[PDB]
Amino acid sequence: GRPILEVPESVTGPWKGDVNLPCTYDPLQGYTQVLVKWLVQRGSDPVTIFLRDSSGDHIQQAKYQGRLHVSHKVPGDVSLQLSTLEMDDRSHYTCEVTWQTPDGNQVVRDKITELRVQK
Amino acid sequence: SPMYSIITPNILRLESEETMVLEAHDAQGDVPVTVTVHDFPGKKLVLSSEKTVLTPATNHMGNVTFTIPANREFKSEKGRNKFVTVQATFGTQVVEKVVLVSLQSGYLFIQTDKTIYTPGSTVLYRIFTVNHKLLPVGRTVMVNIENPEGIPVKQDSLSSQNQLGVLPLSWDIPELVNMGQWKIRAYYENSPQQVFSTEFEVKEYVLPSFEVIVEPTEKFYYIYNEKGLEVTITARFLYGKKVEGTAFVIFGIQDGEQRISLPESLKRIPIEDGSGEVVLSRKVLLDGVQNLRAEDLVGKSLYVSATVILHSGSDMVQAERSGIPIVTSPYQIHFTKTPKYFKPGMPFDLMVFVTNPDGSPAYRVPVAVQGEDTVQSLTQGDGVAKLSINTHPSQKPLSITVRTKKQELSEAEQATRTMQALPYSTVGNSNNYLHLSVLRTELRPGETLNVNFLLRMDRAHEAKIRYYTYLIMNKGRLLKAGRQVREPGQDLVVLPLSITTDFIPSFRLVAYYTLIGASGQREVVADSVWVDVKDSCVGSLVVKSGQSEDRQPVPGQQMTLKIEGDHGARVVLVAVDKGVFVLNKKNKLTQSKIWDVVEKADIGCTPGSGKDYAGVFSDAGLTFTSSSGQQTAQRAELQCPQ
Amino acid sequence: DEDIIAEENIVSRSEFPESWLWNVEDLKEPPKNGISTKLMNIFLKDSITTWEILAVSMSDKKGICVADPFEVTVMQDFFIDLRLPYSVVRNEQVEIRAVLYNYRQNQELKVRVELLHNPAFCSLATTKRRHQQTVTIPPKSSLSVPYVIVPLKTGLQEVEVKAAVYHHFISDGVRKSLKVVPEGIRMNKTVAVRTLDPERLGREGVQKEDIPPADLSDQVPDTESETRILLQGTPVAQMTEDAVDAERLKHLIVTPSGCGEQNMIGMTPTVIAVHYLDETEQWEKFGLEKRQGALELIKKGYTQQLAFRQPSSAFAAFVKRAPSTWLTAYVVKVFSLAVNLIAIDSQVLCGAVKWLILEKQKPDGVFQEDAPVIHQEMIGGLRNNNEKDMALTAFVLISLQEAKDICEEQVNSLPGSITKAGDFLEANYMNLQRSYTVAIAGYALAQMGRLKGPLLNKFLTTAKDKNRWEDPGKQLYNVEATSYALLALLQLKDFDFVPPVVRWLNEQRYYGGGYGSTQATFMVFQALAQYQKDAPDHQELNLDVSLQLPSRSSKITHRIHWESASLLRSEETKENEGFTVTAEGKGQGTLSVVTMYHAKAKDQLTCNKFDLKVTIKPAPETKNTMILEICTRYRGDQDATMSILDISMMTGFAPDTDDLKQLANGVDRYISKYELDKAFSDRNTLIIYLDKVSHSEDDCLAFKVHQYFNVELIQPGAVKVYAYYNLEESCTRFYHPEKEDGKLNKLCRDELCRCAEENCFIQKDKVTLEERLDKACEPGVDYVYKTRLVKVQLSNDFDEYIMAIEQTIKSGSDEVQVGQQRTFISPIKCREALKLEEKKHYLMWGLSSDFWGEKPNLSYIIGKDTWVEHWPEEDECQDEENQKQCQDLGAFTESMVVFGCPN
Ligand SMILES: *[C@H]1O[C@H](CO)[C@@H](O[C@@H]2O[C@H](CO)[C@@H](O[C@@H]3O[C@H](CO)[C@@H](O[C@@H]4O[C@H](CO)[C@@H](O)[C@H](O)[C@@H]4O)[C@H](O)[C@@H]3O)[C@H](O)[C@H]2NC(C)=O)[C@H](O)[C@H]1NC(C)=O
Ligand SMILES: *[C@@H]1O[C@H](CO)[C@@H](O)[C@H](O)[C@H]1NC(C)=O
Ligand SMILES: [Ca+2]
Repeated sequence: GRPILEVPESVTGPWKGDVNLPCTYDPLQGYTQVLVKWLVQRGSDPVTIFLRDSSGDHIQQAKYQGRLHVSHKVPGDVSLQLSTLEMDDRSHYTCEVTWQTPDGNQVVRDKITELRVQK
Repeated sequence: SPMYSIITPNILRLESEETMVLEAHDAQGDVPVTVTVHDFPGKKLVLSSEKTVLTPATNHMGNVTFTIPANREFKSEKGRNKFVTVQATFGTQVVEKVVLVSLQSGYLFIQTDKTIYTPGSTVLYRIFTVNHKLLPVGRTVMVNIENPEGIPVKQDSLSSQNQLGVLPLSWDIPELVNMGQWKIRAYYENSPQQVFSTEFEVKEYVLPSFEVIVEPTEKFYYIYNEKGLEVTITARFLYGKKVEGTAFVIFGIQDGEQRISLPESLKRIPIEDGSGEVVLSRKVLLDGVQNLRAEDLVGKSLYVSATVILHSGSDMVQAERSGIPIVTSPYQIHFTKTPKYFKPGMPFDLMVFVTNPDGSPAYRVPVAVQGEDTVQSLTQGDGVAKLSINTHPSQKPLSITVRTKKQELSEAEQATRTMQALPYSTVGNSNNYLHLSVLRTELRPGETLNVNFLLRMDRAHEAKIRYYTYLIMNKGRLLKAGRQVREPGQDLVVLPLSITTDFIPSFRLVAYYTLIGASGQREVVADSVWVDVKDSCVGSLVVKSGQSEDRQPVPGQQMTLKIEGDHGARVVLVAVDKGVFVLNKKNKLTQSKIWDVVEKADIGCTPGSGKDYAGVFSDAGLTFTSSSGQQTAQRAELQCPQ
Repeated sequence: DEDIIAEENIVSRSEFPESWLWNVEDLKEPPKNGISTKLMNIFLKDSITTWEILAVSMSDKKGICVADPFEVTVMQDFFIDLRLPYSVVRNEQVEIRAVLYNYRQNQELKVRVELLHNPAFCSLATTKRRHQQTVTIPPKSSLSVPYVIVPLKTGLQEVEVKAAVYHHFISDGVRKSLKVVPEGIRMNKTVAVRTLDPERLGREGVQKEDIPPADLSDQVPDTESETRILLQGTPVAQMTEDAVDAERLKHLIVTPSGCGEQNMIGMTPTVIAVHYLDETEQWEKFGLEKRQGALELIKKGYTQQLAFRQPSSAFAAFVKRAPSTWLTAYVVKVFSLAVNLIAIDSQVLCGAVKWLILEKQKPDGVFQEDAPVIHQEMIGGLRNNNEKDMALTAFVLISLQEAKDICEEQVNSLPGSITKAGDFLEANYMNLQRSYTVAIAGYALAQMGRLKGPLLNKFLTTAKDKNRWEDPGKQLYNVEATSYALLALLQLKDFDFVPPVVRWLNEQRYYGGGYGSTQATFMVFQALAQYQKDAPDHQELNLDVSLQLPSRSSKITHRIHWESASLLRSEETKENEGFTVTAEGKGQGTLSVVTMYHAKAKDQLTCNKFDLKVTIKPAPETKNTMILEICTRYRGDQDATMSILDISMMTGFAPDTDDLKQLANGVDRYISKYELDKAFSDRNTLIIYLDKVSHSEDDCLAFKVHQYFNVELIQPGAVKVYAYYNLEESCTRFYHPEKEDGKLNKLCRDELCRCAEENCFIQKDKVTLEERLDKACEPGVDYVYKTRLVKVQLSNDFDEYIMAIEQTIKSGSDEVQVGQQRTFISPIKCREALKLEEKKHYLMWGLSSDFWGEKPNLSYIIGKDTWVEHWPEEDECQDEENQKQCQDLGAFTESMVVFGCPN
């Protein structure tokens, strides 16, 4: 049928260490991926923090630059690796993946995940 | 008789296409139609225009679309609610109706270049002009600049004609002035009571060199928590790298507008590597509310002010998080989304909306009708779960009570709420209904959507139901209307409604069939349903560092910006030193703060159904009418009533 | 110095927008995927920070749309962060922080920070001696360098500091700017609050206005004095009294039923209701669909009345009966108003009138009643027997003057039957004792443009208590005749005498209907209708305020209109002057006058909520260490909460390690584990945190400051308290040994000041002839005098040396005559070094930039650039000890006299 994202609800990871905010799927026959957004949700509105298109990765808030290497070698994986973790990283993160089908049109699945930071 | 129908919006705007659906039920032959719209009393015809021919190769359905022109004599009687007639001529037959008229050309939006300005600086501001379809359009706009006390020190009236509805302006703020919150008010020359604003602080300042961000672990305080409010300071130099410093935090309880300090809370923590933990305990809190009867803090918010200072002494900066809801449950349930009228014997689906204590959505959170364990349903991305129940064929007001059913939270921690729904008053106790159901998913454009058309009635007359006619509401006007067919033996049919940009942010569904029965009584059973859509730009827009992905630039350096957007659009840019926000981060521009207007500015008022068939249509912003006499009642009031 | 970059080869980071990149770019390139791309290339501003970028796009089909923020961060491994405030007051010593950062991941940095010299500021940097320190910033760190200065130049002034690093190539430099402001204090002194109102004692000769200069003789000189003007326009609108509610007139919808006279009885209250409900717009509340069910109930009456239309186009009870003079007109009346409402026939409405004029009139013009009707009670006030000839002439005539709009060239003698019938009224109006004939003929005369003088007086005065037109008896011929009085007052256009007549009828809230309601019902709703059409919408403003200052060239024609949704304006004068404000016709307007300025200070100034004292003294028993003492506390004696003491240290001074730890564990006080573990390498800034500080006592503390970097001069330090809950509520005291009370050496007279931290005069050995002859032909050598010192007025602050010019060797910018005296000032700290004495002669160089005050009273200043030299007296020249100098000094002169610097 169509794709759905295996993203867990709550992920915990330690202070000033790494973690894998998983976001995955299972590729279908023709469904060619064209946009992977990670949207951190600080306020009551969401914002773009990662982006992937025809020209690679593109981080859009400096408070991440160089902490956020999304996982690339595996098909059906868009996990958010994330190093030197801070306290102000506590938030609800989104994973949003866009596919093109053959029939020159498009579809988009997104799921949400809370990042909690332990001590 | 062949019934001739005539649906149009409850309120018709100025300088606006408002469509109007013509139907000739059970009819024979090509039937011409003139359409007419006189002003109200003292009939000068502001739109004779538009005519058509309702052939049998659509089953006698068509429409006509007109613009009410904001004329000179629609600028004569100012401040009382204007009016039009709509003379729907069906050849020899005429079917007119009276419709209310809001002026309301379209929306306006106002970009500041910042949020706070120092005396002697020029405020750069941009006014975007759009008709309620949010398209750009050319008009004339009175633009005021009002001072602290509410007094205007500059006016203008400009034309956005030939400017891509993007009206740039500037205002040199004088070197001497009243400080405080300034305003920029604007209105279309034709809607000077619909005034869009935007504020911006005038204040003396230099800019800081770092920010603070106070935030508790939890977006609320629970009162039986022995730990107390746990809080985290975090402070960072605007240029990315962390701080070593020393921080003064303190708490207090907000209560309406009255704010009470908690002097004994004032702790002085050092800041290591950006972060700095801190706690307002329980006992220290409760002892500062000598009202002393623990519960009394229910609904009273908390607030933290921090004051971080660096170890050099060079700079400091204050920061406060106002509104920590002191609560007995980390959830909150709202039937804002759920209709208030069921269908006896049929189901009644409950769009349960569910929130964390700061009026935001809560995701994957189980809900249950009380009296119904086992049955439960999870809240999806937006904060809506759908419940649904079989009602008994009697006309007894419903009395539903929905709880949160989280494991982890003791029953007294679960939030609950309860409501009352009423029976759709059938036409002369005939027990004939129509029920529209829609599955419960975050709707994106490009996807396609199933609308179940459920028919509940006595079988002696159900064979004479050859179609449900239906209509779509988005942004205040009719988007589309067609026919979803049904042949007998059935009860349910299903409309695969294609969902495009045109529906954002939300859309309603109003549908109805027509039947003659009992003996010679024209019957019209209808239903509605409001659907939320994924709020997003209609088009798209990004800015990125197109110049080789990554690297990290230096004072002076020339880089490059891919701007990626819509062909044949105009983009207007601004850059701002994050500093400015450390001061004021309010009244910036947000797509969603638009869609707020768009869906503050609805004409529709009910999440579905009505008290009867008339209710259905006029709650949902429509004006059904016919040559038989069955019609909605007058819409007196312009605003939705609350 | 060695291995570095010199100051001349360092460019400043200057650009410090708060907002920028304001811009329009159109995505004209062609769509790929349906998604267009423009590559903006862009220069970056020198601000080291993070830039948030926000785009918004506006598209033909795809409406508005807003993008997301996109952060771009601009960074350096090394840089300065110059911490200038917003403003700083003139000739008040201030402190500023210059913060340096070293972010090289594992690299110590030896640095040279320098302030650059600006004559807008007193500061240790002088043009021939830079202000510069050399310090070692550690890795991953910052380091505060203070700079203590004095703002001399009022206005907008500049501050530039720089740094280079050793054994590398890294450099950086900041050039912020801060606001310098008047010594005294901000004041708003009003000069006039006048009311612009032509006519109300603006007078027949329109309002003319003189407005005097401000007070201004306690003004702090060399400061601005803006004279402001505030023109407002104050309106008040409407005298429209409330409409009679809709929920009340429901019974007036009377279905017309019966004969010729029981149809118009029942036609009126439905007909009149429409014409009232059209022009109040009320249909809203009453009901909206209930109109179309009342149109046909007018047309029904109309066509049921078309049957009785007698052969001769007249009107009575039956067709058998003779025609009533009254019912013809009253039909002309009821139809004429309903010309709009439906299709009335042209032959009919201008047919009933042609019957009246040709048959029913006298020579003088009376419209007599040949047929006394059977239902008289309908006719209202006409039921009485007296003056029937007058009031019936007016009733039939009134209808003619409402049916003159349409019918103009059907009935030819209409400019005729109204002319005679008016003179009858106008002549015989003043014999009426009753209100009715005074209130109804008055309306008839009010429609001819003929009611003035004694006729109008009687009209306006027959109204008892200035509102109602009454009579003795049945109280329906008074709610009737008062609404002939309203309709005259609305064709008088007299909105003075109108509002009451209405207000009385809205207290008599008469909702028609019933027996004999007819007229009462008709004219009351035809009058309280016309009121709501014509009555002032918005009371009018059209002020053309003229201002004309002598200062400026041209007038200033401030147009004013209600419709201008501000009705607020301003004019900014720079120079205080006397200026005329004329004003012309209508409305009413505000005219404020204010001047901002500054005045002298009072002697209880501004360390408002913090008294602070600070001292420094030498060592204990046994290089040079001193006792820094801080005794402070807080006004409004309620023990202030938590606070900062911020200590800046003296150029190369350092607190002792031991002393500090005494104070840290001393309770009700705190110093952080960071500032202790810090190096002796750099402890030039230090914050003492405090828990409490009232002014019950003074919280006294002190500690020992080990000097480790020996140098001449040295900068003072500064302690500065504030409570954490306001960096405004603060107080900044200084300290330093030689000068005391930390203050820098400056020389101020009245207003402005001279940066006096430099050479007293050209310094020191051989003093050969060339060596002298040369140095007085440099750039700014404006004068050369041989002087006798004639008096030596020492003082504390500044010295005085009255020198008498014995001869001008080189004159210049100051035409001083020989024998004349000139005063020379010099700082007190130069006294012993100059060491002069009266009766003695000197040699004096000096520049033009050294004078003090305007001609003819030009004081000279001795500084760094003057040459002052002992000149031996005549007889004392012959001495084997003063031999050489005496010969050279009197060789020096001959060169300058005969030749003059041979440039
Ligand atoms: C009454 O007036 C209405 C306006 O309210 C008129 O509406 C007409 O409606 C249709 C459909 O909405 C519109 O477009 C045509 O329909 C085709 C559907 O097969 C469109 O093809 C494709 O649709 C896809 C759906 O997702 C889309 O992805 C794809 O891009 C493409 O659009 C195609 O666009 C057709 O042109 C008509 O244009 C529109 N009329 C007008 C004036 O534009 C309608 O005439 C009246 N209603 C009735 C039924 O009488
Ligand atoms: C008076 O001075 C204050 C500033 O000290 C200023 O804000 C205000 O605008 C002035 N008031 C008048 C009369 O204009
Ligand atoms: Ca939505």
